[PDB]
Amino acid sequence: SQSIIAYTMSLGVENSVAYSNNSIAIPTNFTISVTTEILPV
Amino acid sequence: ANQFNSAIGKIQDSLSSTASALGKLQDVVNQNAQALNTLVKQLSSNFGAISSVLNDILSRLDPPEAEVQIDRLITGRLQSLQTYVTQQLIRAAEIRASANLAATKMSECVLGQSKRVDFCGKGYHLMSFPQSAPHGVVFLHVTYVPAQEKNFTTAPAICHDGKAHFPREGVFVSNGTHWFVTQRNFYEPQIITTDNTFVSGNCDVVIGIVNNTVYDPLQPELDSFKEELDKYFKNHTS
Amino acid sequence: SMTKTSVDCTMYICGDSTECSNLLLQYGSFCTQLNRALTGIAVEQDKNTQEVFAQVKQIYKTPPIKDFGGFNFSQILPDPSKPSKRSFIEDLLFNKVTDLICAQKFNGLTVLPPLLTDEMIAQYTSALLAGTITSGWTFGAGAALQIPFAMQMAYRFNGIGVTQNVLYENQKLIANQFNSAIGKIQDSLSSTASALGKLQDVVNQNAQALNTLVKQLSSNFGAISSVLNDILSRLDPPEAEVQIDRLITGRLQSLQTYVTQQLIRAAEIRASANLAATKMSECVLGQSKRVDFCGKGYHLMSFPQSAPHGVVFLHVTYV
Amino acid sequence: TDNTFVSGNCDVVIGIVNNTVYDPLQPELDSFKEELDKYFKNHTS
Repeated sequence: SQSIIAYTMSLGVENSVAYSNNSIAIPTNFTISVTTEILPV
Repeated sequence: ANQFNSAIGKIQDSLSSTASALGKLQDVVNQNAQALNTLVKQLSSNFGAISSVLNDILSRLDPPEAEVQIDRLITGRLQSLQTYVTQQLIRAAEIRASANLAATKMSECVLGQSKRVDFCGKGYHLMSFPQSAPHGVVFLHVTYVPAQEKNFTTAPAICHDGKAHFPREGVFVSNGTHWFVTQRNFYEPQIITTDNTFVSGNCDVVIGIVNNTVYDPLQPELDSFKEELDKYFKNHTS
Repeated sequence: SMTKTSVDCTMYICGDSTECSNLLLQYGSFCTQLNRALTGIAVEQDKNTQEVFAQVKQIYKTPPIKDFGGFNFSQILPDPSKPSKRSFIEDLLFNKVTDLICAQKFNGLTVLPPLLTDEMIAQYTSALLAGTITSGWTFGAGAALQIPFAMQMAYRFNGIGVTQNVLYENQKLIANQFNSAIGKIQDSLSSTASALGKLQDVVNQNAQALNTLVKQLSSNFGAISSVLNDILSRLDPPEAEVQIDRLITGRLQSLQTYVTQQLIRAAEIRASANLAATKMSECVLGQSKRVDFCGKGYHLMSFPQSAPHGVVFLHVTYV
Repeated sequence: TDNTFVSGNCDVVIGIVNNTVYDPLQPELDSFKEELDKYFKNHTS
């Protein structure tokens, strides 16, 4: 029971970052990410 | 150690399971395959002549009639060959532009360390590992990305003796009790000291300055001497 | 990006002709190579919009209570009260860049609509603007870190060699210098309409190429008449195949000439798109110390703006 | 001394000029020495 559907392009998840004068955010942790790029020569 | 080794294992799993990540190189093979096939298939076209076979035109029509029909065949083929060469010159400009970008990332990301954003990949660049690829090259980029974050209370300066104390390295953070100094890239709370800050201007020229006590590491050590030296001076009089 | 065009080989060379359609079979795949070349251009036009306009997949918004420390961003930020989402500067950027479309579509020249609408372009711009304002340099290299904008200028000055003490003391002076400089941008773009001429040359290049491609049809190319119905109604079918072939060869070279010029202009627009994609990441998201890249002087911040068939960068430097 | 650092000598550097480098510990300790002189006179008094 599946078919082709049409829809408007989504622009991505909307996330409103809080903003204040006396407020700040500092990372408490981190991570090591590895990415792959393929460039023809 | 467990973050990098597991990440390389993800690269091995993503490369083995997904074979379409190299499609950028497969497009090069496809563009050449379509170009080599198109050039040879145009030889069977009549190009406005009676027949595409040159042996049939020469062995049938008269020399005055054959030179006309073969002329349409040769001219039509030259236009197809010039079209092939023109398309190869266009793909040549595209492959040389990608080669200059590969030579740039090889130098900055691999040989050295580049601070450019979205050049060596998402995040703060650390190291890049090149890998051999057919008709191309593969770059393995290791980057530094933050994970967990927490909201803190900040302030542009600390007011102690009446002059603003600006942080030497890092920013001011507090949990609502005592003000701490930590770097922007990671959270390592430290006590505010004269070595971690520097005195510039006064407390009035700073907008939003807060009052606190800057710890002087020489204050308790010098006061301990005033206690000891007076105990010595008291023994000098006895 | 450039105007996406799709030209049919049949209707451009000889339309509504069955006898000529059989004469085209003798020239082989010429339609396939000319159609895939024009199709590949239209695909690359949408790839330039994904690599430049939208840098990140996360949409950032502006908080309702605005205290920026004395800077006025109302001109660079979009106005929600307007029916179409745009800023005060983008209002001029769209108006200063200029039916010929329907007239060319009658001869077989199809104008393909772009995948990325201008309204979605303004959202990617507003997402990068609201992110640079609130998140500073953090959203580009990872998760967005909340930082007050007053402390963001302190780090941007420390990067060019300026101690942050200059910021807190000159905070009122810098507030007047920035707000007055942004006001000069709207006044310069309103009075001078030739500042966008780099984009107008792209529209003029497509207009001259499409119009000249149609003007080639009026030429007889050494034949008796350029009209197909004339040759069929005048010369016998055996004699008509000679005159029609004269129109085929000429219009084929005229169509291959247009495709060749568009493939050359496609390489120039992708080179400018890669430069725009580089400045979008280094100047806007982060802070680049490169000279004469993010603009003359010591770079501080960069504000992207939406423009027809392009993008406008607002660079703030320390002079 | 906190804004500068010691490298080489005055003879090697070409164009060096003579001046006094203010050490913030000198007046704090010299005044601390004067207090000790006042403290020692207080124990004798």
